[PDB]
Amino acid sequence: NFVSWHANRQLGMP
Amino acid sequence: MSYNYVVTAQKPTAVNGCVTGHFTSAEDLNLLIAKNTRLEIYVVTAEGLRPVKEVGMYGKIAVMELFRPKGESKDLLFILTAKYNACILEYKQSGESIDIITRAHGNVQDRIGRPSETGIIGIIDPECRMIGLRLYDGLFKVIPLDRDNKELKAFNIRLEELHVIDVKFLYGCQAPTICFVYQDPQGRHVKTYEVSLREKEFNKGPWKQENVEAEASMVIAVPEPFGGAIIIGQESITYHNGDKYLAIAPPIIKQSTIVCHNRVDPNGSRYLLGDMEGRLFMLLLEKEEQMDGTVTLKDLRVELLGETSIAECLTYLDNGVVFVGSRLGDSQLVKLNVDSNEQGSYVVAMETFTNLGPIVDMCVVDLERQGQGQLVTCSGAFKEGSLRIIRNGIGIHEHASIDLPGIKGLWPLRSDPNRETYDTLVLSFVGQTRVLMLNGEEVEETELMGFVDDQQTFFCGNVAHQQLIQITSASVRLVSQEPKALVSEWKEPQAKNISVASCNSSQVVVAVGRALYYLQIHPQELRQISHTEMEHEVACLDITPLGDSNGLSPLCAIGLWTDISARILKLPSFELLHKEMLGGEIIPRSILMTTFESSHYLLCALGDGALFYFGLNIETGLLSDRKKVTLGTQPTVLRTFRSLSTTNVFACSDRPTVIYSSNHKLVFSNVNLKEVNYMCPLNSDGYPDSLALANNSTLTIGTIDEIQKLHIRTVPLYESPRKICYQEVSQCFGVLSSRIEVQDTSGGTTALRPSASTQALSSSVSSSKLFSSGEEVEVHNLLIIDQHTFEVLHAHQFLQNEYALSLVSCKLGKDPNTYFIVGTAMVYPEEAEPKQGRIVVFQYSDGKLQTVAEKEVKGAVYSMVEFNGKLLASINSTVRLYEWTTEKDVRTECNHYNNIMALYLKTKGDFILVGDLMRSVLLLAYKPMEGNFEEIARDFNPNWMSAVEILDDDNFLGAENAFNLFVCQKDSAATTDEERQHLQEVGLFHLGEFVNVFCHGSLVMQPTQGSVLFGTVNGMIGLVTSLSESWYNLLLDMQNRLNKVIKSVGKIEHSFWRSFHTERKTEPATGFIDGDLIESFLDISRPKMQEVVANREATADDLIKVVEELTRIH
Repeated sequence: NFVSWHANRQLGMP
Repeated sequence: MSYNYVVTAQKPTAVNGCVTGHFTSAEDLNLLIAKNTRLEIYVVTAEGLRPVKEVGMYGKIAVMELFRPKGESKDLLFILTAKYNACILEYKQSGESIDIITRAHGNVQDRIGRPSETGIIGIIDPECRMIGLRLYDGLFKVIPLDRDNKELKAFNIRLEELHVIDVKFLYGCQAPTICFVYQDPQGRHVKTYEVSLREKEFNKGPWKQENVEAEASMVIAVPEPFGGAIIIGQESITYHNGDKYLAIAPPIIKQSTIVCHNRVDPNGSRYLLGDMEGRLFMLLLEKEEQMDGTVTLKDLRVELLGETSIAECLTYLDNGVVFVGSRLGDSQLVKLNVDSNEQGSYVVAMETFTNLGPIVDMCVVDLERQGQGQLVTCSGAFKEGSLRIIRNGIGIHEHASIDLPGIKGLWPLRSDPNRETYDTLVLSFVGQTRVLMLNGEEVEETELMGFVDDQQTFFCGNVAHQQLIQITSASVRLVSQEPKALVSEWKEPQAKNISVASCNSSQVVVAVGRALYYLQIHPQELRQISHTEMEHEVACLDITPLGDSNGLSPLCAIGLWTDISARILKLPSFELLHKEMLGGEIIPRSILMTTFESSHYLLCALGDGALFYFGLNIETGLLSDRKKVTLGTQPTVLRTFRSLSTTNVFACSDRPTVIYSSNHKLVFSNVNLKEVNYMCPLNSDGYPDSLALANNSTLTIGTIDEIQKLHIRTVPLYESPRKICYQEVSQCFGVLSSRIEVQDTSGGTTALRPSASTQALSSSVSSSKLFSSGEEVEVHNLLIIDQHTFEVLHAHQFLQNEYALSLVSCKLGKDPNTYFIVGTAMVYPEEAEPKQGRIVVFQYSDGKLQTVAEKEVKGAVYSMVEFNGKLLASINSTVRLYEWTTEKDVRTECNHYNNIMALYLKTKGDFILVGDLMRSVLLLAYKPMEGNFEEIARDFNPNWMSAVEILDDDNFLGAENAFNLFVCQKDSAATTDEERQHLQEVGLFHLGEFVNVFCHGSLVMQPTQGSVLFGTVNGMIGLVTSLSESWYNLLLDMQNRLNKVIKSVGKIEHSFWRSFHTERKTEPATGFIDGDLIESFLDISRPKMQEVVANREATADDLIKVVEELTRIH
């Protein structure tokens, strides 16, 4: 989902 | 008109890599840690880690490998930068200084080729024959390793295999052989290729292709006694080697993916494995000896040792000690035990290292209601989640404050020859002296029968044989404690006044101008011993024994008056050993000799607020380090005080500084106070381990904070925090966080452990009925956190499947209340974009949290911002303004909207707004004629934005997918109806971090313009400010000169490094300056320093000073 792609991105990727 | 300045405020703290070997010497065990652009080098000792060298690279480190080439003394180091700078480095400890020499280097970028998925991999063959690089899909770059090739000319070889997952060289091969998992339809496979560097092909492999698990992702090359490879996957681990095949499917592995490994025993009989959940595993290989047929592999086995914290990086050290390099949590040293302890863990933590984690979001608060600047961050992820409070300087907590004007010196006093706790204070005034008693927390002012009160005291200590000395300017007195009487009195042969004091515990050294007299406190009498006269008037003196004697000082520190010089004398005689002329005509104010570590320090501070420092043997007297490091502008006064283990030095000035110890340097940090003039240590009956401090007109006493230049508080949350807002009138913080629950046997969700949202002092769930239409699930909450105790006052949980994305604290419309607004989103896995979310208004005012309003909304509320009395919300490609009715209702005019996806949003107090839409920065203003927003301007030129900020009305800072910063500005020129629609990149700069948050604020306040802090995935914290024509040019000047001077590790041009770089383009940097480069000017020798300077005015001093005014910026 875009949404968790975004939360992943601020963590880097994880 | 574009001038920007950028400094690091906190070096990156996340660990990206770590490796072990013998690089300091062949006879050492080192830990090498890669931060971002930083290599850290440790020695594994017995207590833990001994730092030796910390170095800057002009490049994100992406490969870090140790190896020793044929016939080589110690290990060598290979480093590959993300911008493709290669180099091989050597650790040369030649002198008492340490250097990193570039044995080779070159740029291995290829004009062709797409950066592979799974990224740069770099590897080195066991034979040290070559270096294999996998940079781009379909290509394998080989660098041959021989005594030449100091440029690392390399060659590519076509890689038939489109999509490689992982690669290592296999051990024990009669020619370099590659092993790799790759993907093609049909799943994944493992394959071999020999590397024929002779003719630059691949040949065949030493064993057939084999299928591997769909999620296979780690290749480990097992060493010679065994050979072959281990391939770690999901739910299965397997050994491969020729026709030999072994496999296990241990259920424990089946959850969390295994992310890293390390080899424990050089046999490769044992490996450590690390999870995403931070579970740590031992992987054991079972050897089956024949009786003549050598050793074979009988089986594999895994055992759960416990849990570290989430690891990027795992390194077996010595004797069951492990370093855990963490990216998402604090790093740590961890002891592995044979027997499982309490809780049933084989893992016990010895040490913990501060990581500001990924700074996910943050904000600046004047926390303890002082004009300062405290940063508070949402840091880390999952169980490593936390808040961090970053404080500048060192603070002291005020127990008592007795005001009393015009103090000119302070000495601590103890009415008992037995204890080490004092009960008397001594305040020398201009013409007088008044003594103080101490009942406990009380302070009364009677005197001692043996002490003068009509003269001024220059010293008041404790001596020998039940005695208490006063060195008044008229005469040195001696009082016995038990026998309360003047046991003798020394005066100057001609009744001349004593000028400078000096008194340890068993020794005295006064001065009457140029004249000096060394007396002694041998039982109950003041016995003169020596006399010399100085070439000039004496400014300052100090004597405190340094080790080999206790109370009896063998040496003398001295400051003179005309030749502005400091010297070392020998007290039995006074004979002049080494003297050092400083510059200027401003007198030495204080001089002091103290012991800290493996350097005996004697330093001296001048009268304009300048200082110079010197290491010295207590054996002889040689001039060591010397850099004019200024503090305040008031003549500084130096003292010694007891603290933690090591006891340190406090410099009094209008700029209160404390001198600690770094690696083996001395730390320079601000004390958070107005101005200190004099300060003494203590141990009182009513004020234990404390310090006394006097200003113009106040006496004070209290405790001292940490040690560092930045002090950091940690508030663990045990879950992911995503957003944070301060609420002044409620004295607290709102934090959005989320936690992971799992598919129950009951179906629902359980609890994988207690965290902030499950252990809050109080709670509430969403009762809203807005919707009616083996697996892992986020569960989101709103935390309410006390700004003082940082306890989790209340937690509100949102509905099943609702993710909170945005949060705000504001007043709305006419209402005086402050509501914390939360924008949500109904999130289901199958959907790409959500179609449902809400806007909830809550209230925390009394002692609890009230749900005020709910507003149904047709998508995900990605961001929101209080505009001008309304709520501007960005819902899923739409932007809508909301009104707060007087009946406490939120409402919009549904034909008044926007076609923007504002992932990031900011507002200028005006009717303005910086967004991001289809990968671009946009500028919009409110036009009430249309009840709308107008698109004033846009940055064409595409950019995968990560954060965004308004600097002023015409200039907009952005950060982006490729670790670049940029400033967009609106054109101030003609055809204002086309060229006006285009904003322009006036500034560019490769930053090397991934920015998540800018916010206006500073950590400094009690000369340049502006202050914007920023937070990083690596946990960096930066600062950005505006300059002006002169500085920017001057500093730009200073940059280019500074490049030519400074030696940079792997011979990488600062110019190349800082240049803005994306997949599409490479521009040099514009409108930016790294304070980082401009600050390394001070860390140069006066020699190279006078190089940089050749040609306003231009000088080595005029300019040294410039850079310091800049250091005070953070």
